[PDB]
Amino acid sequence: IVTALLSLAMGRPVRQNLAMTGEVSLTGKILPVGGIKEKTIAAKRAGVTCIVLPAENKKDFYDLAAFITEGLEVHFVEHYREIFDIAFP
Amino acid sequence: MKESARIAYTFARAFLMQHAPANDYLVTSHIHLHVPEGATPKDGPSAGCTIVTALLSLAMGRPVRQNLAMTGEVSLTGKILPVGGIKEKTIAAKRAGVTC
Amino acid sequence: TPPGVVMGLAWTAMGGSTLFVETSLRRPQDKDAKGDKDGSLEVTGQLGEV
Amino acid sequence: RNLQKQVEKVLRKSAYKIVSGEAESVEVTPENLQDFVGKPVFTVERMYDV
Repeated sequence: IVTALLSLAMGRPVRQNLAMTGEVSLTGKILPVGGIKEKTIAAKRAGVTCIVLPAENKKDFYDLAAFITEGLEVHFVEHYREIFDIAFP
Repeated sequence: MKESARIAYTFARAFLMQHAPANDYLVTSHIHLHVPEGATPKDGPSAGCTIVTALLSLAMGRPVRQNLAMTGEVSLTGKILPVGGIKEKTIAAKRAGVTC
Repeated sequence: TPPGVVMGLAWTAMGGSTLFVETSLRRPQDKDAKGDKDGSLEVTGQLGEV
Repeated sequence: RNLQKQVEKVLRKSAYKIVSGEAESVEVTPENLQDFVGKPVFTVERMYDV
C-alpha cells in the first residue's frame, strides 16, 4: 500500500513484476508476516520474478525446496527505505 | 453495491478529467442516481460498467447508440473483469430489441 | 499500469493469490495552489476495520 | 503445555534415530537442536535500538 501511493505520488512506473508484502509501523520498520510458503507459491504461479519479503522472516524462506526458489530472486529488507530504493532504481 | 457504485464513480471522475480537461461538470455537481432492483447480489456488481457510462452521458449530454445493451464489472482503472450468467442475460436482451 | 498498482501476495483461505492494489486521484489537484486542506483517503473493498 | 509438546517432539525424533537410524546413543547439543526441532521461532529483541 505504501508504494501504491508513492508511485502515484510521482507518476513513476513500479519496477516490472515485483511482488512485495510485509507490514509497516509508522516509522518504516517492517515486521514479520505469516503464510510465507503459500504466498511464494502463488507468486510463482503468476510469473512474478523479483519477490520482496521482510528480513526478519528470512529464516523461513530458505526452508523451501530448491525448485520453488528457482527463478525467484528475493531481496530481503528490514526498513522501508530499502524497498523504495529497489522498487524505483 | 454501495462500494462498487463508489469505485465506478471515482473512475468516472478520473476518466473524464483525463479526457476533457475543460469540462468540470462531474467533479462539482450533486448527482442522484437510480439502480432498479433485480440483480442477485453475487451477480449484483455485474452491471457496474453501465454506471460508468451513465455518468459520462450526463456530462456530455449525448445519448448512447440506441438499444446498445452492455454489462461487465469495472475496477479503478477500467480493467473489465469476467461476469457470469451469459445465457440468461443474452436471451433477455434478445427480446428487448437489442442490437449490439 | 505505471502510476497506481503493485502486486500484493495474500494468504486467502484457500491458498495464496496475487491480489493487485489500485488507487486513483479523486479530484483535480490544483484548484487552489495556496488554499491548504488535507487530502484524505477513501478506502473501499469491503475492508475489515483493522 | 507448549514446552510439554516440544520435549516430546525432541525425544521421539531421537527415538526414530535409534530404532532404525544410525546412532546407538543420540547426543543432543544446542548446536544440534535446530536439526531435531527445526528453526528458532521467536527472537524477541527490541525492534528499535537507538
